[PDB]
Amino acid sequence: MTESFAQLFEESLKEIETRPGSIVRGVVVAIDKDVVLVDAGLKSESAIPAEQFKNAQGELEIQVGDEVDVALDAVEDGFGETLLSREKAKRHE
RNA sequence: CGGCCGGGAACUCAAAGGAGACUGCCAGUGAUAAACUGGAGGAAGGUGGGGAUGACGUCAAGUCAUCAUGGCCCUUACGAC
Ligand SMILES: [Mg+2]
Ligand SMILES: [Mg+2]
Ligand SMILES: [Mg+2]
Ligand SMILES: [Mg+2]
Ligand SMILES: [Mg+2]
Repeated sequence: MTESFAQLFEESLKEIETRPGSIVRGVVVAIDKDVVLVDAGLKSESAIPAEQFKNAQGELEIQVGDEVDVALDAVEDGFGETLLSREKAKRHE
């Protein structure tokens, strides 16, 4: 039963959403003082700067393993990076 | 009325050996950086101040009168009193 990658990939493509600007969920893989690694699972676990996750008091409410929601800008950048933005989701909200 | 004189190892000082200051800490900037700026502490803060220390080479630079030395010249003389 060599399940064809064609139909498996079709299943995957209907499983997710790929368009610029789309608000998509993600898993926060790691948190650092500088950037936060998030994963929407497209081509690369992206990294978003820290201030995008800070409140008026400059607090990183977000923790590791939390499911956050960021706006995908481009699925790729020429540098092998998915580009995600939290501030865009903030504007949407 | 003078450390002067008993006296004391407190203090200056005399040298000898050590401690200390390294962006070490904090904040911001910065390119997830090197570094920079500011602040605290500190006697001292960013090489703390100063000195000694002069790479490969250039100027056929200077010195045959410090010295040494290749050559050339004088030897009753350019030597010596
Ligand atoms: Mg200072
Ligand atoms: Mg030196
Ligand atoms: Mg000459
Ligand atoms: Mg000269
Ligand atoms: Mg001359």
